[PDB]
Amino acid sequence: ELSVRVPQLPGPPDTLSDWYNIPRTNLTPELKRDLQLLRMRDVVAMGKQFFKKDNRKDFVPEYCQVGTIIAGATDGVSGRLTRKERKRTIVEEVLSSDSVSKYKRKYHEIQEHKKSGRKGYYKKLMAARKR
Amino acid sequence: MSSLRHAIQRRAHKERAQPLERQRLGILEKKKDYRLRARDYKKKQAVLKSLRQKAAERNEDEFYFGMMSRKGPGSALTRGKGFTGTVDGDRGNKALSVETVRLLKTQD
Amino acid sequence: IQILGAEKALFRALKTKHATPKYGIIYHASLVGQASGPNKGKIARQLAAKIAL
Amino acid sequence: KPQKKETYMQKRAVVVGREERKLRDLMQKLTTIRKEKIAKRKAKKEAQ
Amino acid sequence: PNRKKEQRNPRVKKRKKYEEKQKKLRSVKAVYKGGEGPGGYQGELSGIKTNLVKSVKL
Amino acid sequence: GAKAGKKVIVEPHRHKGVFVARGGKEDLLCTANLVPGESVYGEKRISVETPTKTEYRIWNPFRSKLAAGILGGLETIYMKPGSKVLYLGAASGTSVSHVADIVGPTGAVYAVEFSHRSGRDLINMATRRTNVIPIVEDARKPMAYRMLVPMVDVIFADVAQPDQARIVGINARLFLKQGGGLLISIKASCIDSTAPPEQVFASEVQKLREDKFFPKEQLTLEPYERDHAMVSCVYLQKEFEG
Amino acid sequence: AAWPKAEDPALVQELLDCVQQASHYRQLKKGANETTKSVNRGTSELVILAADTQPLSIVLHIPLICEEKNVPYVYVPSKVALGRACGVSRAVIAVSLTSNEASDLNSKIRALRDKVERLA
Amino acid sequence: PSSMFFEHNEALVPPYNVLVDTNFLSRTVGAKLPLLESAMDCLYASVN
Repeated sequence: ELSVRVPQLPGPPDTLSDWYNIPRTNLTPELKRDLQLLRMRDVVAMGKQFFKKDNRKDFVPEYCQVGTIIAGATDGVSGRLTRKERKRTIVEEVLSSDSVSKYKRKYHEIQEHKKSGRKGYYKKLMAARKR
Repeated sequence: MSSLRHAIQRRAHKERAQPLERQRLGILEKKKDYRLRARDYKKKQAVLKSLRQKAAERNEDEFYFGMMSRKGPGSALTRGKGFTGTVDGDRGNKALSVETVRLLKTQD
Repeated sequence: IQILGAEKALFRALKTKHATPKYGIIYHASLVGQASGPNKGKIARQLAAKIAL
Repeated sequence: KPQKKETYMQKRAVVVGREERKLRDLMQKLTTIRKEKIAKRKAKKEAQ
Repeated sequence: PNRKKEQRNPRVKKRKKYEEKQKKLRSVKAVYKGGEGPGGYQGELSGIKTNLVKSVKL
Repeated sequence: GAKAGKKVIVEPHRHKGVFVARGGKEDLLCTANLVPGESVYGEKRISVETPTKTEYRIWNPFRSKLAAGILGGLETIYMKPGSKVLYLGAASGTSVSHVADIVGPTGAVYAVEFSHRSGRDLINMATRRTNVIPIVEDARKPMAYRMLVPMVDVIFADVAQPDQARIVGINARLFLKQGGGLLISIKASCIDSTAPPEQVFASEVQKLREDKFFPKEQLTLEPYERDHAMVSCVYLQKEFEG
Repeated sequence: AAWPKAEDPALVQELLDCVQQASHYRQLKKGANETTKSVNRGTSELVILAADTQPLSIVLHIPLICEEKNVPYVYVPSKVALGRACGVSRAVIAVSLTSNEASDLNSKIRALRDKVERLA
Repeated sequence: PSSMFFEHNEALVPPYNVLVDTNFLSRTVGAKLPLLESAMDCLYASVN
């Protein structure tokens, strides 16, 4: 009825009372890649959708959680991903979409444009001068 | 003024191009190219200059504390053939003592 | 027997060289609950071998 | 000074797989094209 | 000096200035542009900024 | 679109309680669901398995002007977790469900529906979520539930009635703590069809200051609804709480 | 149950007048499903529901979403007269006239919605 | 602000709401001008 107590007597906080305890983010390198993608969600849409460029230098929120959409009972004929499209990760989803070709295309454009006059150019000049 | 000029007045000049019997020697440097050259050359010589500034006015006898903790330039005789007077910043590796190497090699 | 069960965890840690899991179903086994921590590992090994016996 | 000798930790990291390779390649191209866009947007903001 | 097709026909000139004034209008404020799509609700499609406040203080 | 089953993450929003789910091509608004894993109106909800029970619910801004105002970026809506929240206009309780999910299992929502069948929907959602009590009677007569509503801190109001200012005046006079916080939704077409809506807004504001408030923020929730203004004010004082 | 019933004195006729105006101006959705979808999309300026309809639960379930959206809904006692006032060759029980930003029909809607606002 | 189209106010409709300044009021009743009559005069519009 009246029993002996237990003694258990032996930093910034862990889960958030003021937001129903979103835990502090454990930082898997996949989550870091995901956040990198999300901060770059502007260039994801290849010109088809511009976002408000919410850019801090520190792209990490000190609190987060990785989630998934459940079920829109209103729309179940297209507003749902098929099993073969239900990917584990965001970057996997954007991988599985199209325009990866278009990404490659633009990237190789900038590859050319920065290989422009840098070094192989100069070596070609000095070769056709030496001959 | 700008409304006191013909459109053919407003028209442009085009720059000539390198003689086609001479494309061997690269582009035909005009005033754009020249000033870009002299921009970079003025800058890099001014940086060399401020460096010799510091080396001449160098006190022979200073002492920070990186000197106890870094690895110096030294000289031609000291390092010998791999000597460039810049100083070495360790890439980030270190001597692993045994027990750690054991656990690692175990995983391997 | 010491790691009987923890197959995904084991093979992840091995195939990418991470720290191996210490036990499987032996954790919920009765005897190891009375150890503590580093002791729990030592009991894990010992209970493993005597179980194989 | 650029390392010549091939260190132990270098010898002992694992080989990465095709999924992760395609992933990093995509991530690569993404950061690059972002870089070019922020340079050009800053140039236009400089112009204005 | 050379003039253009719009400066030639004054009416179609006053067409194109208005749309260009209307595209920039969306670039400052928001215009109703119809409610939600018939495909359903698919998110605030372009970003959300929690450090962004546009309330006019009285 | 934001089709189901996509992997998005959730981060806190600057008002307490509300979170923002961002992912892929979509960013959207969400709140911790109290009664886990059960829809309100076929709303979409977000699961997350934490190292199970925790699930959130999205809002549609097109559905709730509360949502639309938050997306427009009001300063502060005064309804922190724990705050007793009077609602006015329990239109079958959708936004009321959302606000209940905000105020959590320690808070309280007292709701007013006047129509009966909407009230059936309302009491259904009350039967599910324990922190909201319904009140089905005439909001113009706060004598009708003066036995039923104790002192609350934030009055949301979204009724479409032309006497709206005097309604909120009396309900405030009977139900608001000194240092009252309130939000109110303005349909300019409902108050005065002929007039320009900005002046309509102004007249509403001046009636409210006449009924002893102090407005402190105001915006057109424009890209989610036409000709509606969210107005944020305080009862009887200047700073918000006390 | 249909307590927002319209009365005789030319009120009903004003409704049918603006109904025919909206059928001409093509700002009118018609029939229960299209009225439902218009008020679901919230575009409806006002909604009018018959009262002589075989069992009334249709024009009883519509005022649920009318009470959600808070759009003026009003009961008219002759669905065949709605059909004639729309120009259908079929009797209609549910009609929904929406709003546009540029019309004087809009002013007519404002007056009519003020009248039904005083009504209910 | 709402209904503000590029330094043009589309919401200003008669009955025009006008504000009265002190010096305005002073010099007008110095000029012996019926304020409301003269206001409806210059505006040709109903004023509050």
